[PDB]
Amino acid sequence: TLTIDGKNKILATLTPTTIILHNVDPTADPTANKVTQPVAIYFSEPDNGLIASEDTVNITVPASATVSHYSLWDKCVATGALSKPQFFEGIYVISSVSVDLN
Amino acid sequence: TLTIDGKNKILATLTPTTIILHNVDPTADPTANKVTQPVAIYFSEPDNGLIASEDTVNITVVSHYSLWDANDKCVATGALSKPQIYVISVSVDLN
Amino acid sequence: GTLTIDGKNKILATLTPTTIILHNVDPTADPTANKVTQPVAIYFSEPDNGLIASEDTVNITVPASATVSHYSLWDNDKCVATGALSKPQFFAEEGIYVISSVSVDLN
Amino acid sequence: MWNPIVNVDITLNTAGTTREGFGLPLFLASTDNFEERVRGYTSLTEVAEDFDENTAAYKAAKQLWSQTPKVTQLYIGRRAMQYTVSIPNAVTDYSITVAAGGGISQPYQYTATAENVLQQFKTQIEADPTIKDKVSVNVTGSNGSATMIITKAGDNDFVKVTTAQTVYIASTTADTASTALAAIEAYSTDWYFIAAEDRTQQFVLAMASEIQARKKIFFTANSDVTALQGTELASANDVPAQLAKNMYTRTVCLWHHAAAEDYPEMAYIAYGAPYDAGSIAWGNAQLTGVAASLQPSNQRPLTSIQKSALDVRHCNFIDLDGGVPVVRRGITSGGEWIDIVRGVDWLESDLKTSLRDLLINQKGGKITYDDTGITRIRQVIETSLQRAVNRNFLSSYTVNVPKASQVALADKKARILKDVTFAGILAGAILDVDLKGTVAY
Repeated sequence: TLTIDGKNKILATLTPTTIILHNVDPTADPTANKVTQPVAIYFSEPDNGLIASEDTVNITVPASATVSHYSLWDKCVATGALSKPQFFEGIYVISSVSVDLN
Repeated sequence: TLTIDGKNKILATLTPTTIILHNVDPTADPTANKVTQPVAIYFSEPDNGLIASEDTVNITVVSHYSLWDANDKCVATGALSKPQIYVISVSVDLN
Repeated sequence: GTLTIDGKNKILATLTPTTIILHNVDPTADPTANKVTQPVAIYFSEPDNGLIASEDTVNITVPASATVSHYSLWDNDKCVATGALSKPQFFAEEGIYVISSVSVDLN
Repeated sequence: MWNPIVNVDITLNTAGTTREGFGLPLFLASTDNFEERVRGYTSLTEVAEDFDENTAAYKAAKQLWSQTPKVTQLYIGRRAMQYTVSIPNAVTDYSITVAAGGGISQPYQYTATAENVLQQFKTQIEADPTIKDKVSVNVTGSNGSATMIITKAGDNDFVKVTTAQTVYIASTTADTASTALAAIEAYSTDWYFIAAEDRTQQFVLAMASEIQARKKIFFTANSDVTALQGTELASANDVPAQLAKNMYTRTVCLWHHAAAEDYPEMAYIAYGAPYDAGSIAWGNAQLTGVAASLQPSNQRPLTSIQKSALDVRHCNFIDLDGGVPVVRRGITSGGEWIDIVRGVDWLESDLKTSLRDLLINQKGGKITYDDTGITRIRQVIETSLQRAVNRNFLSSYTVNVPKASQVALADKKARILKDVTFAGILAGAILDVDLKGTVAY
């Protein structure tokens, strides 16, 4: 039952520098199934135990590929499933991605 | 949904050093309601998102508690097992 | 043999395009073929030094799953200009294509 | 209305004088207390009205006006904000209020999972006759992990969210260094020094590169203990070490233990800002109220070894004389003295103004492309350089221009003059002294 101060101190040490998309679920194995190359992402300062990316991210999905999930790297620190899978070639737009302790 | 590696990264920096008990919940305000005096407590390394105390601290005299770090900032709060010498027969979890 | 600046200034005042349409093929052929988006209004300023510039930005809605590789300007419909976009773009989903500003020259 | 023949007012406060120099500071804070992205202030009192005592903007504004003579004016820039709204408990009333530019505010309400609650708000805003074109909304998450995102949209530049304890509201900066800087420049370009509240490694390095492409100076502090260890720049990886690696000459970094919540940089800015550019050495500066740099572990002044570690990183520090703290070197991360950078920027602005008086304002008529016109260009350039010599910034100079009979006839049709060059000799200054002597009968 951490207080807001503990959550803010904790989140200040997360430094996810890049993101990668996966067609297979990367939670079991985040090293394989790379769909797109690493793309830099930027994160804001913690507030009320939450952080979010400061700006939009654009990713080039290769030909005849599909995207299902994502994984953060800096080593890997997090993974998650996209709001909806999409069979495109094109540009996939990722809005703010938030990490929370609430 | 942080992985185990991320959680291990996190807990390593959140290191409390003392614990104080309160007669009233300190989550609303960690300053007042202090019944005891600062008592040192130590913790092991994180693992699977868990850090456990190395020894069962003994506190001299409440139904509440509040952890503190080395710079006078409260980091956790909650209620004890029973209201009422108190023996701290404790860990911090991200699950 | 060349038009003076006055001639160019007089000439440009008659070209009054008011809509812009996008295509996935070069509209140098029949200009109404391969239309990909609905027309969007666009305005131009007075001719100075034989050149006219767009007054403001224009937002064009690209239908989902469409592709854009070219464009054309239209008036009273006659297509007065054509050209290729800076890059063929694959809008996997609905999006916005922005024309910051476009100008017509006689030099 | 009726006025007294003589009106007199007396107060028991204390006041000091101001002075004018080159460049005014700007503080890039994360706040939403006002709509406009930049606002000016002429005293700590005015800052206190829109900011309380614990705000970062208040701390920085207080440090700046602790010197004498006081800076004439400070600007406070604003950073774009985004809000995340989520339900922290069970679902069984909920209401929020959203504000936008121009004072447009529209409250919303949905009296009853969490997802099914937020979707009600999203539809309401998108269906509102106004505000919908100005803001963007988004919802994601299932059942109990539902969340909402609200951000600036369209031409609207300002957005706020507030509230119903069943609704949890969070805020976070949305814009990066590049996007934020571009937005502010399009509104007000009257500022020279820039400092920022955010001190993350990612943000600071991004801002440093952006400023390197413009003509400004970016003052920042640092308190990373790893900067005090090692003496090889190649091996180091702390923030000051990375800055020196990239040879950024327009970024000034100051090491200070208290740089975590306080802003000692703004004190350093006020040391030289009041005075004219190029005629002041920034080393050996005395700052009022700023304590010497101390080791976090034991609160002792930094040792000689640790100071040498900062020297190879081109990082400033508050050394100690015999009881007097002083910022010693005052060099940028690129190894160039500050007064050199400031003087070059003032000179490069004076030259631009003088030339634009001829090209644009047309004093004495347009310039011909014969020897007559080129001699006029020589006169304006020489005058500006002589102004630098009067300040003691330089000591001499020379100017060279192409002969009108030798310029290629392709430039004559493009109306462009090239091959105009000059050189200057810096004046210099003294900061250290070395001495030896002997005693004998």
